[PDB]
Amino acid sequence: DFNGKITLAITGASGASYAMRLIECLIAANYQLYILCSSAGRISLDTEVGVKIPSSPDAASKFLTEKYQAKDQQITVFGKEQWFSPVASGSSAPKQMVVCPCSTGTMAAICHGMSDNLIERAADVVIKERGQLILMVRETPFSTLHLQNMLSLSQQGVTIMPASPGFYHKVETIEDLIDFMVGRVLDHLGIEQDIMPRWG
Amino acid sequence: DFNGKITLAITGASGASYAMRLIECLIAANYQLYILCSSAGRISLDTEVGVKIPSSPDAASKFLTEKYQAKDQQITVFGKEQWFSPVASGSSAPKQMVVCPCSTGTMAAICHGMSDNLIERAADVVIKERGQLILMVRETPFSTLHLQNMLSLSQQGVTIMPASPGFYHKVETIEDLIDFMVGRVLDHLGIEQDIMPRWG
Amino acid sequence: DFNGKITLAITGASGASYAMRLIECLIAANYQLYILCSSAGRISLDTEVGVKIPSSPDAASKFLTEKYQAKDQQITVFGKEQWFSPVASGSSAPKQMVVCPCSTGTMAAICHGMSDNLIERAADVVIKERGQLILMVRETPFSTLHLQNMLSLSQQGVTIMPASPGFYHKVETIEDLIDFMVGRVLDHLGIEQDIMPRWG
Amino acid sequence: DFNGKITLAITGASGASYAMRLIECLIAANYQLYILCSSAGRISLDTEVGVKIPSSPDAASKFLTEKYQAKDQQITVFGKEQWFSPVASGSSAPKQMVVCPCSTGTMAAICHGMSDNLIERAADVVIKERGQLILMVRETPFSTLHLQNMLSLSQQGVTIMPASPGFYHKVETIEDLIDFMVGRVLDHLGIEQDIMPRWG
Amino acid sequence: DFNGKITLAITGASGASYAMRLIECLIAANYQLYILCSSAGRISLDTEVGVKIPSSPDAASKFLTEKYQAKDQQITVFGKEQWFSPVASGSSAPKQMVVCPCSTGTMAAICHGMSDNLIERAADVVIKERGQLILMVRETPFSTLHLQNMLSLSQQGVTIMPASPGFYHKVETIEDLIDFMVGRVLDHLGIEQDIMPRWG
Amino acid sequence: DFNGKITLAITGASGASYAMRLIECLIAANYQLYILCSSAGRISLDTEVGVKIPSSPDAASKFLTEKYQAKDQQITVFGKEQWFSPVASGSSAPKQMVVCPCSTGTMAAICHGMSDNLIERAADVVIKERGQLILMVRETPFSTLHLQNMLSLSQQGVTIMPASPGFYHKVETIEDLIDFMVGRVLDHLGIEQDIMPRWG
Amino acid sequence: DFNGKITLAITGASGASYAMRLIECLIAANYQLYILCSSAGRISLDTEVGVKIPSSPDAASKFLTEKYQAKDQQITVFGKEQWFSPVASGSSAPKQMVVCPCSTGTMAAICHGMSDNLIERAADVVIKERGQLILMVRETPFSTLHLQNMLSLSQQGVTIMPASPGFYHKVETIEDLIDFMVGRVLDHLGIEQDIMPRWG
Amino acid sequence: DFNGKITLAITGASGASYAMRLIECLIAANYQLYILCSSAGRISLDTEVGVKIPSSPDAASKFLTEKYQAKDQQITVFGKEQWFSPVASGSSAPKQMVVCPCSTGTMAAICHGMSDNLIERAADVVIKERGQLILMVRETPFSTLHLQNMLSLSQQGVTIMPASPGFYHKVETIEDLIDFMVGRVLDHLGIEQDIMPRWG
Amino acid sequence: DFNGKITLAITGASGASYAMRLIECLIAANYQLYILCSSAGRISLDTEVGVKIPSSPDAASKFLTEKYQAKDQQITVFGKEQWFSPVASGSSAPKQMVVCPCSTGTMAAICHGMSDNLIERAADVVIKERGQLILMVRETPFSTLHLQNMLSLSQQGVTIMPASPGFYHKVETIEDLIDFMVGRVLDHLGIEQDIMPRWG
Amino acid sequence: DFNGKITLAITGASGASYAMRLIECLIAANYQLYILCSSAGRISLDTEVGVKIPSSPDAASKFLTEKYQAKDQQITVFGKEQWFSPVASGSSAPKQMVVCPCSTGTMAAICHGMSDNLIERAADVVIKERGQLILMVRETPFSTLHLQNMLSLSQQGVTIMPASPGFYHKVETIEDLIDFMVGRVLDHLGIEQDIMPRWG
Repeated sequence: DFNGKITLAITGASGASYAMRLIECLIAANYQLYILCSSAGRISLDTEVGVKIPSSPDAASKFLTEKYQAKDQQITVFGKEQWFSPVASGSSAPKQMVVCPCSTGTMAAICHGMSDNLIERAADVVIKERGQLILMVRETPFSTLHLQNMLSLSQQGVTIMPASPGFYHKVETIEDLIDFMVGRVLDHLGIEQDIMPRWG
Repeated sequence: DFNGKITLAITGASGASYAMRLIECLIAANYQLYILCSSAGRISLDTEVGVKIPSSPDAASKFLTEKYQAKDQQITVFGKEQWFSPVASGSSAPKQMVVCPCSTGTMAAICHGMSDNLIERAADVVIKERGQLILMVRETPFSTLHLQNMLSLSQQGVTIMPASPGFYHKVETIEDLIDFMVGRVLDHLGIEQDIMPRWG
Repeated sequence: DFNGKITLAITGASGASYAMRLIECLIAANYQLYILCSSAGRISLDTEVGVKIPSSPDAASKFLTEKYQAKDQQITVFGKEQWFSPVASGSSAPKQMVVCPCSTGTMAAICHGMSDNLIERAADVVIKERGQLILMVRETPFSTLHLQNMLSLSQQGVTIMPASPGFYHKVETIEDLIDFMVGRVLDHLGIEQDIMPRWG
Repeated sequence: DFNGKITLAITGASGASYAMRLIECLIAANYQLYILCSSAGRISLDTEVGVKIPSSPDAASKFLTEKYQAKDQQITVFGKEQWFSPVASGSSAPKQMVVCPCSTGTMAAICHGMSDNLIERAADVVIKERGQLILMVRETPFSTLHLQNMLSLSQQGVTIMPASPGFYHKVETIEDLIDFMVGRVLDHLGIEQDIMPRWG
Repeated sequence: DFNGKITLAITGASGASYAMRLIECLIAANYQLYILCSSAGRISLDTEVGVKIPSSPDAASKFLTEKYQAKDQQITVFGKEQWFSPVASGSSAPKQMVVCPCSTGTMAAICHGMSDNLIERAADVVIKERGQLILMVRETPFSTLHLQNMLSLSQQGVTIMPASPGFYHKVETIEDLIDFMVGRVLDHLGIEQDIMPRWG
Repeated sequence: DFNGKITLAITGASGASYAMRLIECLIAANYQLYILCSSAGRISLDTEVGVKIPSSPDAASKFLTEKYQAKDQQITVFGKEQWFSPVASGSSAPKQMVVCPCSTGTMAAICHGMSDNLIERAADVVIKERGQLILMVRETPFSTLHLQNMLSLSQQGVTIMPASPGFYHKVETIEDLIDFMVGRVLDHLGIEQDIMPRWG
Repeated sequence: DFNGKITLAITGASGASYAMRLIECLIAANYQLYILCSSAGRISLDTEVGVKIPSSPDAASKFLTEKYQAKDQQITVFGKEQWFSPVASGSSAPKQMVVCPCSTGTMAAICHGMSDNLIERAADVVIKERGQLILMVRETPFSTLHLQNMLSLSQQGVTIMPASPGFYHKVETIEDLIDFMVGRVLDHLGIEQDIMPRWG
Repeated sequence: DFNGKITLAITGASGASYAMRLIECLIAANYQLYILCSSAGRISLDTEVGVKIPSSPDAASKFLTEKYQAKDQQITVFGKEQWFSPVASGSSAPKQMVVCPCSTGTMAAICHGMSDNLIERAADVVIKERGQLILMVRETPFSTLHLQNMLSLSQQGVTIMPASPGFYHKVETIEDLIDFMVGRVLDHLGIEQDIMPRWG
Repeated sequence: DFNGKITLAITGASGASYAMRLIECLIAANYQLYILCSSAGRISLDTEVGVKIPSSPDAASKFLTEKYQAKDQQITVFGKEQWFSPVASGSSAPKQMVVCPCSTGTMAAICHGMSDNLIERAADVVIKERGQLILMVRETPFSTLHLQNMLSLSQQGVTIMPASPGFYHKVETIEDLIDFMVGRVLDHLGIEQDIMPRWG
Repeated sequence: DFNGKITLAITGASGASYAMRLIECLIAANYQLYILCSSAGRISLDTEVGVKIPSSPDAASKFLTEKYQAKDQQITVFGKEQWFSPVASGSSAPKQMVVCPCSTGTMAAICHGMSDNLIERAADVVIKERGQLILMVRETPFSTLHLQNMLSLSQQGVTIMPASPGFYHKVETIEDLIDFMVGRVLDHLGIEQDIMPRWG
């Protein structure tokens, strides 16, 4: 008895911390998560935050389940070519999906409809079902070609959310900046920011 | 005998720290600066970082000169409607200009050619002279209309550089993230990153 | 314990009566209102309907509160440059906003992302959050440039609702025509037309 | 010896009163009128204002002639498929045509060149002769597709005049609002507003 | 008993002399003028040609009336926010308007429909009434964004007339070059060049 | 040992004086010039400024060499169909070319890639090599079709520089206006304005 | 044993003679014809050339069969709403269709995919099967909207063939002008012009 | 004392008879004509109708003057490169110009702004002055590229009038078909069809 | 009794050898050729391969006939302004045309519909008849404007075939590279590569 | 102490010889090279020119170093998924990159921002840093879709340089044709052609 199901995709764009905080807040918000991680996403998590997700999808699910202390079936990891997954079909796919962080190469593939891996096929499905797809892009600067990619998607209802946190405080901390972006994701997903737990 | 002249514009987009670090690095790089600050830019600097720029352009120049310990004529502040300034003419305007941070409302005015204040007129001049204009946008998400604004400018040679720093370290610090963006500005300006001084 | 929060903006386009009836119906529907009025909006209200809104935002809130007999905190007026207001941030801004009536100059500024006053910044925020923005345009004829403005916004999900009431009765009255437009606003906002009170 | 010839088309868009006042003012201005009324236009006139135009074009001409007390040949009604009419040819068609009110379905047909009835063929002719076609649209809101229709026509020189009267008075009356729109039609047609007669 | 009414707007684009000669020729042609001058327009007139227009609209009207020796009511100056002026309404606005000279920032505002001052609202009105608006642009070079602005307006029937006089003589004089542009304005307005008086 | 090589093209657009002053300043700046003159360019030079360029390219080179007192090989004129010239090849063509003045017919041919004479082929070459092409257009008004031509070229990196000099002085002289445009050309070419010699 | 099957549609555009000569030449070329005639097409044939096609499709087939002396099954007329006809299906429809003459209203319907009668559905079918559709337009002038219609179709492979015969002779005759257009149709259909029989 | 001045251009598109009838009707209507004929136009007139226009512009003027019995100065022929002609300047050029007939190659040059001969420069001038240019195109079929050419011009206010006469009679004659097109030209020029003289 | 008729055009783009090999293979394939050569095409043939085509079209036909040993009427050369040629009419023009090699200036003229010489008129004819036009472009790099030219033509069915031979062998020879391109032309023309004769 | 750093990418498009000559000339010009080779690039080098690059990046660097006799660190090969390479970051990536030869599939991926291998990520980086990317395309013909790809990139500043060498000599050799293209690459890179060594 979860409050919703969300697809979470993690790519390699140097914003692993955002992804990890997102998952924590979504677990606390009592949502069911289907988690997809690219090759580069996995390696980013290790390098940036020391989280070593097993490549085996079963052992990966168990791993995140214990990390975050999640409920039975609350977290399921699917593999990069596991095309039988619920996220690959209009029928069983969550109506909300976040790509956090999102590389411009993945964003481009999504823009053009390439569907060369599970992340890209899941996004394609959310778009054809007129669901809610949030791409938390992490790249700078933005070339002309990537703005044309972004513009396309945006016109088609996808939320382009660059990881560009504001500095709203007098002494800013890395936790404020991560939460700035994560609370705005939750805001877009319709989930209350009051459920976000303490960092300490 | 400075190495170059650059126009620096500061708007209110919650990224004051980036602007302050930029100025420091540009002073250290031995460039001449012409500094423009919007109303909201001034108030942002006070709130976010406790820098209280006098509104008087003369007293403002002196103020930043002492703050950063700059050379005679190294820093000159111009006022929001001082249309006689060197930045308002093709003849005397620096060929490089950075807007750091850049609100989307200022970016929109620049995109459409509005020139309603000195920041917008200076940008307009850099664009017609086919100079180098770098807009360090700080906003999220990016609406469709603002991506169309960004795309226009980008197609016209303006560098759209969202303030989206990468997390390249194992324990990230607010100084790494500021420098991530500032070193990339300097990279685009053709200035060596080796001149950036210590934070302590 | 209100049923919702809505932003109401009033510009000068000669349709003050529509705005005044809207507010009445929204108060009766038990919504919380954040009210923005441009310079020309204020002067329009005086000329067209003899409503003299104090320019002071506090005294303006009190004034409308007594006029319409609203609940504590049910009506708050914000000032044209009060950038700290809840409507200027994605986090705290109502997800529904109506501009009633809407000048084409304000509509143009919104279309292009100009954000030169609080009305324009509030609209910009509703659009980037993919909220519901209803512009009740009052202008005729519609130039080519203003149709391109309207078309842009419409494509981006904004409801362009010209103040073009139908004549559905045998003896039409000015109250029928105002309500024609106001009931259609309420229809779009998802509020029941049965709550609209008697004119007498 | 009339001052001009104008084509007047009436569709069903709930603005019959505007059409009836227009005809009165044009008769008083001493113009020759060729009147076209769609099926829905006829039924609108009955419902909204109790004017029962005979479907027979001859008896319809006589009827309006007596209603408005017009001069011999001052008013001629043509039928929905009478393709031999002067309005269906470049040679004999008035150079000014007003569609009052104008449904969006008729406007769409005109935009796309469909010419499926006499109204649409007459408009097509005014457009190819680079005459003056005024469409007094009565619809709200304006969908995206209908703004693209409007924009096309406007770019091609057609005057899109939504029936969106302004409230310029202290106690507005239904007669002021009708005249607001009708005087603006006359303004566009180059006819003096001083000839508009009293309502009483 | 004047031959016509024209709106004349003067902006700051360094072409004050053209404006002053235009007014002289239009007075001599016996037209009624409504004159609008921006802030920068006023300061340009002082600097470039020593004409010090009082900012008070009444004293400004009187001033130009005596300067040029014009007939009662032949010249009326309106103020930058006097929104009750005849030029701000479709009903009473001249069907011909010249902006001489025209800054690109004003041209941009007109292109996008901004209407932030009386000049921009007057232009907006001429465009929606399908009048004749002549923009005598004075700027070089023309950026890409400003050509897109110009192209829009031109497509919408506005005459883009850069102040680019030809050198048609063997010894050219500053008076020949001013008249080159002014006679071409008069040519577009349908006024005879034979009425232009002697410079001496 | 010249400081650079530039291609200079002269067309018939009534701005011969600008061309003649340009050449003088470029000779003084110690650049090597390759000069192209159209049929109408030659006749313009005679009529407007009494410079009678021999049509023979050899005698034309000698002629300008003596006129301006240039160094051996400093000035070479090529003929309208001499397709073996260095300006007709990517390999040997200067990377900077100015068309001064530039007719709209030549500009159109350049925009569309027509290459029907040497001027048009030289421009085509500068554009494909991504060199610097400056078109000093002299025409007014600018039709819609010519703005589309200009816009194309501008988007493709060509500097559209209408001959629209500003009036920056209190008593303007024809020499100030010529230099206004010529100093701005030199500004774009990266050549110091301090080298421009006295007129007397 | 015919050489091919062609669909022939006749609309009302005042070019009945062309249609009648086409049919004659196609019968002589030994093609099988499926003939469609609109309401206005039928009336045009009577008025312009005294050919009174019965509205009954069976009696119409017999009628044309005797007129032109055609072979059993060589000519079959289908009715305006007979949706079971072979021309309404991809499977059984001729791959070549000519609309001769073609009204702009029919052309518009075809351009937009309206399929409101058999002519329009047959054309729609030829286009989706990537067959050969030839529209012999007869209209002048061509409005902007109708050129956009024509351009669309042309881009999509439809042959826009205005009935604009050339005057290639010294004494031109109405028969030369009809044949000019008909021989060019046959040229496009791949049928030899040598089979066209004598007029006398 | 003529009623107007018109520019008439004749190209080679096989419609010489139309041109010759036009001139006759315009002479009878008492207009002043400036006549331009291309190389191919001249040869077309000889071949198609036995009119041998001398290539010398003076002897050509005299020739047409006697042919049509025109008044002193009523007909003046200008030569293909006589750039001093009144039709080559905004100041002295007729505001109405007809190209009859018009080749698609000339139309293309006009569309793109090429101005390679006097016909093309005259058209360019009418377009920049926002005059009335009527192109009586004679070509079939219309390729895609030529419809894009036509569409451009049409959007820019040029009347594309293919030589596609209707068959409005029971026995059509070559004179009816020529007049069909010529009366429609006169209709567009605002000249009464009653002045067209007898053929016999 | 030839197998087909093809139009071959040779321009100056430094690829004369390709043209000469093409002709040889087409003669061997037993096709009838109509050969067009521009001014620059002729000079290219002399310089690059020592083939001196007489400018006289009759002597040129005879010359190529003997060179290649062709059959009576197998090769006919037409002159650059011989407008009576079969290639200038829809009726008699080959349905296949190759421009080998093709300059970008000729390609541009074809793209825009200029038809200023016989090559350009022949191409225009193949395009309007929806024939097969193959442009073997020889230019590098490809500017933006020339890619827009190429893209247009390609979209309109023209085969853009840059002369970019592949290196498919271990020791490549100039004959392999010529044939690479020529066999691909023949492939597109539907002619068997087995008929290509030995080089020796 | 090299003169510059360049990224060289080799794909499979049958132009291996060009790549090998490029490397030689760049080594001789004393530039530092970072070399990327696709799977198909490697196999092309073996087949076409017998160069067997080891797939191991270290052994590949050593191999090319000895082949060309390069200086320590002068040549470094990176592997197809080695994402830590200097070419994958804005900070350390050469500002000049050549893809020689370039397949259309790689070009398409670059156009759309796909970044699926190191070549595509390196190009993406040069484009976002507004560096110099030269694509030496080798393909014929160019489909419509690939011209749209090329056009995009070109508009965004990428140099599309088809491998289309000119035949500038009397007896052409395969070495002349390779150098034609390689000298033009060096020309674009700003490197002197005088440093290119002898083939023998």
